[PDB]
Amino acid sequence: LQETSLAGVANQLLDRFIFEDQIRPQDREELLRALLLKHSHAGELEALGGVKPAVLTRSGD
Amino acid sequence: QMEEPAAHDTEATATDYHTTSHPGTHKVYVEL
Amino acid sequence: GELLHSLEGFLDCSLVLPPTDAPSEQALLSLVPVQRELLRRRYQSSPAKPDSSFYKGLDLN
Amino acid sequence: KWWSAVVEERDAQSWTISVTTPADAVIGHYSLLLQVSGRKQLLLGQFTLLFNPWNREDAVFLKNEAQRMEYLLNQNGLIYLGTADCIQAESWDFGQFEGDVIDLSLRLLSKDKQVEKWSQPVHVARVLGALLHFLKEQRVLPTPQTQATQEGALLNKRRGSVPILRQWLTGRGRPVYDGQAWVLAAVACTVLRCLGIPARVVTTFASAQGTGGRLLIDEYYNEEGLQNGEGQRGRIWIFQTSTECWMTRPALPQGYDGWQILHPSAGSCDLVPVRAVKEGTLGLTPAVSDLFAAINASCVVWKCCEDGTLELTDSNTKYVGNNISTKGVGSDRCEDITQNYKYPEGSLQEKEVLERVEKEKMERSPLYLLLKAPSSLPLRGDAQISVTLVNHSEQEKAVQLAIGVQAVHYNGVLAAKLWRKKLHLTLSANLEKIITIGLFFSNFERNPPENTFLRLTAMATHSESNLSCFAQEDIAICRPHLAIKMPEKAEQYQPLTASVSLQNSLDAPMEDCVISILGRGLIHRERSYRFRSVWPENTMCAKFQFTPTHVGLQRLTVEVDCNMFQNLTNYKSVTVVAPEL
Repeated sequence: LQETSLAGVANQLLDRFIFEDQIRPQDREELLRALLLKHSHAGELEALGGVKPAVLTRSGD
Repeated sequence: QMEEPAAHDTEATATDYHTTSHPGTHKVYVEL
Repeated sequence: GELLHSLEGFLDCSLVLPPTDAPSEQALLSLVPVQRELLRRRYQSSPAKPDSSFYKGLDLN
Repeated sequence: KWWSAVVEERDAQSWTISVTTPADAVIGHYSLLLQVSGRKQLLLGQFTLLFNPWNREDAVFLKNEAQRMEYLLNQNGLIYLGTADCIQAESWDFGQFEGDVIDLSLRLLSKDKQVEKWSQPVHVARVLGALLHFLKEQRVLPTPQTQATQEGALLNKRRGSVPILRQWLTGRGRPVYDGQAWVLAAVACTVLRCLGIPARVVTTFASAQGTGGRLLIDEYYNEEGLQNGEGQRGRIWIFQTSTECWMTRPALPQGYDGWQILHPSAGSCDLVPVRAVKEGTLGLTPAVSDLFAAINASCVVWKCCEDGTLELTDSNTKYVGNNISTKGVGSDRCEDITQNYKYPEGSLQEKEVLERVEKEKMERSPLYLLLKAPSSLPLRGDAQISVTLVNHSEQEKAVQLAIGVQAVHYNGVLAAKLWRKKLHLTLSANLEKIITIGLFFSNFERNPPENTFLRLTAMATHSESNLSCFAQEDIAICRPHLAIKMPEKAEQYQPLTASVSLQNSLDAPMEDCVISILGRGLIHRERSYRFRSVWPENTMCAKFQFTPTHVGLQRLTVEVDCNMFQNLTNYKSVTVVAPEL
């Protein structure tokens, strides 16, 4: 794949998923939005006060 | 009606996308 | 297909240790010869492709 | 002006050097090494050196800026095919900026052994042309004799110019058959653009190849109006492609800088200035005469008979080497550059040139007809043609009129016999007579091959005398139009929609309709989709959605295949801009 940014890679991967019926057409937006969030590291953890796992939702909450 | 088509997998012209450059050997650093 | 075949080869050369009541050190150290044999079976082939870089005639043999 | 190195910025721990390269250096893979007073050589890295049109002191230097972008930095080109009356554009992907193209080109060039001369583009271009012609002669297979319509979609589809180069150098891909042997110009242009020499592919319609240096072409026709036997030494091709290189000639007299036509000979190749071909200076390069003969020559037709004696006939003059066209700069419209090769017809300069060339080379009908035919024939359709006869005599006369329609390849190679018709006419008292007849696909003996053009011949034989009148025309087959709808501008990383429309103008429904879309910078690789049968009444319409990722001027190409026809392609361009900050 000829890309140099995460946005292009994500767009191409979502297009390929839609092509092969891996996901539904209306799930593209939420997955694309979730895949483009900020990527933290170990240093900021103390500034966040701890983390817990979460799960996506259609409504965005 | 202006309708969407269905997928159709075929390797008719796949061979036209195989590179000839040797990739080489590199170490990896994996992050999860 | 090549990635699937490589994954199958990866799964062929893995061994499972069931729950045994033996002491931990002895049970874990008993795996060295079997694992050595399995890895020797893993690295024996290492075939990828012949030297097909170019089919040149060069007009001068 | 020579190799040098100057320290631009100095720090406590780091140094910034600015290395310079002379304006005439050997191209290829380099290696940089460092020497300190005590220790041995140390390798720093590797780099590659290439020609550049941006330097005023270089042999290959283009003054204009748009020309630089069009002839060196572009990867999506157009090749013009078809007859001289209707020209069909085909979208080609040169792909000179791929990962492995430069390495393959340098490895192929490494079979020259005259390393010292790799600093001048003329030698490199000549060597590469000769090697590519040899590879084409070695690796191009003859077309299969068997008939296979089911697999016909896989023998004639082209995905660009890099797969062909890879298959020629390594022999690990789909081969190219004799039906498409004009791709050599595209491959050579791709390689030349990769090395940094501006190039362009031009197409000449009705070019008289074959004979070397002569100005006469002999054609033999049967009694019924067809061509008995197969083949000939020198025949008139439907079209021929040729690459051109922009550069300067230092070893030649002053006044020949510019475009050079790369002409390989069946090996050693060479390149010739255009102005030499225009003026007619045959003593400047061995290949000037061969190319001069191919642009302005005259043909004569011999009429065979059952007895076997060949008889000359009065034939209507046909034009040779006309309407030379290429891709326009900065747009997608064709431009004709036939004025750079020939003087205007019916002028003093052209006749002076012809008489001078003839002099230099010398050292070593009571009735007539004319034919009106359409410039194209709809697939599985019909069209009307007209033949008119005018006689000049005091007494009446009876004539034998024969009309033949037969297929031919792009290089004059016979394909099949399709239609023949003979009839009797009687003309009296100097009266003109017109005969209009129809031409249908339902009357053909068989189905014409995939990539062929029809030839229409008309012969009128006088009953009393032996001299007969002859005429011929070339017709191309046109296929249904494929419409693409899309906004002209799009934003990066946002969805984009394309609409595809097609109409069934044929007489039978289509089945197994498969359409593929691709494009560099818009989609990763090609994608294929299926459809339902389309009836002759209704139309087909489809929608696709994707997302651009790279900025600039891109385009997408779609392709349609079915049982009635194969490889129906179209293209559409778009401009995509960066997102707002």
